[PDB]
Amino acid sequence: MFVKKGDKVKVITGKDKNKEGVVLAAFPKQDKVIVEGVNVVKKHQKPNQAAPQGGILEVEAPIHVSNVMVIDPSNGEATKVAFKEVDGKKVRVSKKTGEVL
RNA sequence: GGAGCUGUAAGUAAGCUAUGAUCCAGAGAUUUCCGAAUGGGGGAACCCAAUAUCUUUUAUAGGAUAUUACUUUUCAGUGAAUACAUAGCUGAUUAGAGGUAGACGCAGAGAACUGAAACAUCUUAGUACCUGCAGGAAGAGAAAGAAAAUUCGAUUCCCUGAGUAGCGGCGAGCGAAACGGGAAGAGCCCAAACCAACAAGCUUGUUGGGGUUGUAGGACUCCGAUAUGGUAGUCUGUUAGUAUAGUUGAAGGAUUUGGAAAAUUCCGCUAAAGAGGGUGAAAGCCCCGUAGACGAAAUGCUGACAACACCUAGGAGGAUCCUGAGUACGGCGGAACACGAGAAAUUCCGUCGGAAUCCGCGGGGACCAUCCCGCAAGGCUAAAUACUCCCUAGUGACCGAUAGUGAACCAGUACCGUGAGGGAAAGGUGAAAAGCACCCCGGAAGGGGAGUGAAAUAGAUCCUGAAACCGUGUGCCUACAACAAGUCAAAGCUCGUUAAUGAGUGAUGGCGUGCCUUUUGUAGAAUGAACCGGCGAGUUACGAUUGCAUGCGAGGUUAAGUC
RNA sequence: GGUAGCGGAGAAAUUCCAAACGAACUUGGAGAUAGCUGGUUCUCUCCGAAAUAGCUUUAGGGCUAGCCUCGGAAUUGAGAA
RNA sequence: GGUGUAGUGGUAGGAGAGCGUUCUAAGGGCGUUGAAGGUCGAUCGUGAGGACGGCUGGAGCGCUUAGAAGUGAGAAUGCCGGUAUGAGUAGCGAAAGACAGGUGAGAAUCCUGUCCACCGUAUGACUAAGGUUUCCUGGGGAAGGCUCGUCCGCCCAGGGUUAGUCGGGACCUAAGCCGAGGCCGAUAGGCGUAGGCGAUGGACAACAGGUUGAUAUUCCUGUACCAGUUGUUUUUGUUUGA
RNA sequence: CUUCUAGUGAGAAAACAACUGCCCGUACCGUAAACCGACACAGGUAGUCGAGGAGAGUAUCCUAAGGUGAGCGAGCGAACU
RNA sequence: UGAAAUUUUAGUACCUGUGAAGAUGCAGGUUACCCGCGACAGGACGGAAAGACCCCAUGGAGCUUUACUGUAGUUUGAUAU
Ligand SMILES: [K+]
Ligand SMILES: [K+]
Ligand SMILES: [K+]
Ligand SMILES: [K+]
Ligand SMILES: [K+]
Ligand SMILES: [K+]
Ligand SMILES: [K+]
Ligand SMILES: [K+]
Ligand SMILES: [K+]
Ligand SMILES: [K+]
Ligand SMILES: [K+]
Ligand SMILES: [K+]
Ligand SMILES: [K+]
Ligand SMILES: [K+]
Ligand SMILES: [K+]
Ligand SMILES: [K+]
Ligand SMILES: [K+]
Ligand SMILES: [K+]
Ligand SMILES: [K+]
Ligand SMILES: [K+]
Ligand SMILES: [K+]
Ligand SMILES: [K+]
Ligand SMILES: [K+]
Ligand SMILES: [K+]
Ligand SMILES: [K+]
Ligand SMILES: [K+]
Ligand SMILES: [K+]
Ligand SMILES: [K+]
Ligand SMILES: [K+]
Ligand SMILES: [K+]
Ligand SMILES: [K+]
Ligand SMILES: [K+]
Ligand SMILES: [Mg+2]
Ligand SMILES: [Mg+2]
Ligand SMILES: [Mg+2]
Ligand SMILES: [Mg+2]
Ligand SMILES: [Mg+2]
Ligand SMILES: [Mg+2]
Ligand SMILES: [Mg+2]
Ligand SMILES: [Mg+2]
Ligand SMILES: [Mg+2]
Ligand SMILES: [Mg+2]
Ligand SMILES: [Mg+2]
Ligand SMILES: [Mg+2]
Ligand SMILES: [Mg+2]
Ligand SMILES: [Mg+2]
Ligand SMILES: [Mg+2]
Ligand SMILES: [Mg+2]
Ligand SMILES: [Mg+2]
Ligand SMILES: [Mg+2]
Ligand SMILES: [Mg+2]
Ligand SMILES: [Mg+2]
Ligand SMILES: [Mg+2]
Ligand SMILES: [Mg+2]
Ligand SMILES: [Mg+2]
Ligand SMILES: [Mg+2]
Ligand SMILES: [Mg+2]
Ligand SMILES: [Mg+2]
Ligand SMILES: [Mg+2]
Ligand SMILES: [Mg+2]
Ligand SMILES: [Mg+2]
Ligand SMILES: [Mg+2]
Ligand SMILES: [Mg+2]
Ligand SMILES: [Mg+2]
Ligand SMILES: [Mg+2]
Ligand SMILES: [Mg+2]
Ligand SMILES: [Mg+2]
Ligand SMILES: [Mg+2]
Ligand SMILES: [Mg+2]
Ligand SMILES: [Mg+2]
Ligand SMILES: [Mg+2]
Repeated sequence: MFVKKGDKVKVITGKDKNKEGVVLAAFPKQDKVIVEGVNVVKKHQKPNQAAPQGGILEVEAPIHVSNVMVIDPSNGEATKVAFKEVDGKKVRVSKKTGEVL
């Protein structure tokens, strides 16, 4: 996928539109990704999970990769990603600015 | 290729990964046992060996490795009745077995139902089935031809000839070929005569040279040339390309509704990319892609180049020699030719008889003569043609879960049968499991809250949720009535609609024997339907003919085929 | 263990051959053939029969004619009462 | 378009004109401000049929023109599915059970006890075939059990089959079968010699007791036997040679 | 298996000690609810043992060892079968 | 605990008559308050089996013979070996 673990991304669709967070986990096979503080769900968990209350836990659920855009670290704004080889190494490049990664 | 990964498949647990994992492509290694199965056996996936080497034990037992089936080819050694020998036996060597792709090809053998309105000739049909052999194609193929326009010049396939010529209990039916137009195109090798070498027993076998034909050719004898061209040869190299992974690949933000925007509105932007797919609803500009550009370490495949290899001669004379024998052909009996013995050619098989050979031979649909055409009894040969089990990329006025493959799902499965064999049913929560923590009744199941969700009457028998069938509640009617159940008339009561000279129910009165099929005639005591739902029957191809329509009109029109 | 369907076996009954044997079972030819029975799905408008003759291995089938329907041509109008 | 005249039952069947369904093309549209579909309504047309509104539903679908058909079902003792009727009816598959206690949410049906009753050339004890885990232990009550079930030959989880001597193989053969060469035959193959396979037969060394929840001539105890190897000792033969 | 020689032969035999001896089956049901009958089916299923009194007896009745009370019951005590 | 055959929908009387000639359903008259339970079997030409008897089809099959046409075998001759 064009987005990678640890990236800073902006949500461009969904209830969490315009939010921005770091990518916590990536699932290329599902073409999905998890962004901290994005698409949080209340989950009714029995206490069988080493938590002696079970409770209603809060966890981020994956969102489709197409619904996020990588944040330009140099500019702080979301942008599309091109691929340019720099000094013999292929890297991602911001189409808005040209900055790497 | 660059960040996750340890399948479906969650879960725990333990781990791997920028020292580049998982993943993708080429090559390679390992690849238990059964299975042609092949050391022997055997009720497949098991059992028991011999030989040689190694290994465990003090040693026997035990373990590993290698070889050991049958037949064919070749060689060698041994070796009977029997003397020589052969046969047998031993060893080595060589190449076969079996399966497929339910397809396509060739051949052996080869039905019946059916049609003929019966049936035997005939037709179904040389089809179905069985068997052998194959190749990527096969088969055919280089004239003892087609013709008689005078010519053509291997074969195959297509259009046409033509439903014609013909065949046929002259019935039912079967049914050509040549000419013409096209796809593709290619020609070559022996036997023989003759010469040389070799061995034996002047000829007689092997090898080599020579020769490959019908306007006759070759040998042979003279001359002159030792060239000119070609190939349907090679794991020979070089080169180019291509197949099998990949890389790159433009352009959008807000606004309104909404859980969610791609939808609406407003302004923009890209296009060699507005094919398509996905994304929380319908996206040219979010993602995967698309147009375009680029890319191969390794192995295949193709084409070119070279290399090697192999074919390649002209003219003149005939005196003689050669030019495919148990063959051609004939009788008899069958069969194939559209042609069923018919006047019957031509071709093939079985049996018997049985030629000529260049002044020769065969054919031109009995046969003879003339003329014309050709030269059998030897072999090989690419392309055009046939088919798709498979792999890749696509396409569809093709199906959309009773459809479409039997099989969208762990299907040739479950199940049935001794066996061959027969053969199902079964797709959909939600955008996302966020798959209902906690509480209450209950032993649980299952519910009621409370929560998740936009929606839970989307709660896993989960999208939608029809009808039959069942049940609850009730507006009206019903216990003196004989009812194909309705229809026409109608009081009463109840209710207020697509606002219509309304709706529901209905005491009571009149009339009135279902639907379908098949019948002269059916309410029929003739037939069929238990009910509901789904599925379920004049279609297509090629021809004939008529109507209608269009174009052209004494003209009309192309078929195959090429782009 | 042997005998297999154009067959086997039969102290013989058409008796048995995997719960139906005057010719087993399965697959294929195959969608056998059926002058026979059954079924054949929407609507309205115009018109509207026949159950007869002849022949038929023909009689509950078929063919021609007769009767119906649609289109067309032409007439010194030929039809009906 | 108007007036007039006439006509307008109908099976087989002929002619004409239309409705509706799926899909294709073009144009023009409609849809999370809710499509298709479902359901209700007292709506429109001459007919097949067409709208409109409410509710349900949640993503596709009309309209006009033309085109193509797997294009219309009520019947085929049609096929498949579902559900009725008979009907809370037949049946619940040879026979003896009773009570007390226990367990349990729950007991005629499970466990224990007592009495009673049944079989006893069997309904007892061994075994071959066959079945193939049904055996034991601990749980369970969804489904199966013709009732019930706390229970089971059911379901879940673990566990269980110990051989020189028993049966079979490393032993033998009968019938039958296979069959090197071979004989025969359109193909395929048929038959068959040597040689093998093949028991239901022949040959062959261990028995008693004990032990577990489940195995026992298998494990253990005791005492044996059969075949063989190494070693020690004592014998005796070394080629007129055991 | 026992003999006979043919062949083969330098080592054999006895006692004792120690040691070796492979593969498959082994559960369970088995005149049945576990097999064949679609069923937890009144049928079929080879062989062995199969006691006592009376008795010829494995007949018959009642019993031993041992096993079992049959997988719907409770009432009532009509017709009819 | 829990089926089945059957089943066009049924609010499912009698007599006489009528009718495809043997009516629960049609005509006339008569009878009959509504719903059941236990019994019987006259009818629903009751259910079950597309009658086997009879006829028909230019159907099938098995069998017979001095039906027709063939044919395996058997035999005889010519001919090849
Ligand atoms: K084998
Ligand atoms: K194929
Ligand atoms: K025939
Ligand atoms: K006929
Ligand atoms: K060829
Ligand atoms: K023709
Ligand atoms: K005829
Ligand atoms: K030459
Ligand atoms: K998106
Ligand atoms: K798109
Ligand atoms: K290459
Ligand atoms: K002929
Ligand atoms: K010629
Ligand atoms: K829903
Ligand atoms: K009601
Ligand atoms: K009335
Ligand atoms: K009848
Ligand atoms: K008999
Ligand atoms: K039906
Ligand atoms: K029922
Ligand atoms: K009922
Ligand atoms: K238990
Ligand atoms: K034995
Ligand atoms: K045992
Ligand atoms: K006695
Ligand atoms: K006794
Ligand atoms: K019981
Ligand atoms: K009683
Ligand atoms: K009685
Ligand atoms: K009648
Ligand atoms: K009766
Ligand atoms: K018969
Ligand atoms: Mg083997
Ligand atoms: Mg016929
Ligand atoms: Mg090949
Ligand atoms: Mg792009
Ligand atoms: Mg936009
Ligand atoms: Mg012929
Ligand atoms: Mg001849
Ligand atoms: Mg000739
Ligand atoms: Mg002539
Ligand atoms: Mg000539
Ligand atoms: Mg070719
Ligand atoms: Mg569906
Ligand atoms: Mg299907
Ligand atoms: Mg709903
Ligand atoms: Mg639903
Ligand atoms: Mg009265
Ligand atoms: Mg009253
Ligand atoms: Mg009649
Ligand atoms: Mg009926
Ligand atoms: Mg008789
Ligand atoms: Mg029988
Ligand atoms: Mg046929
Ligand atoms: Mg639709
Ligand atoms: Mg249809
Ligand atoms: Mg129906
Ligand atoms: Mg009753
Ligand atoms: Mg009982
Ligand atoms: Mg007795
Ligand atoms: Mg048990
Ligand atoms: Mg237990
Ligand atoms: Mg029960
Ligand atoms: Mg043999
Ligand atoms: Mg035991
Ligand atoms: Mg035992
Ligand atoms: Mg009368
Ligand atoms: Mg009467
Ligand atoms: Mg009436
Ligand atoms: Mg009857
Ligand atoms: Mg009949």
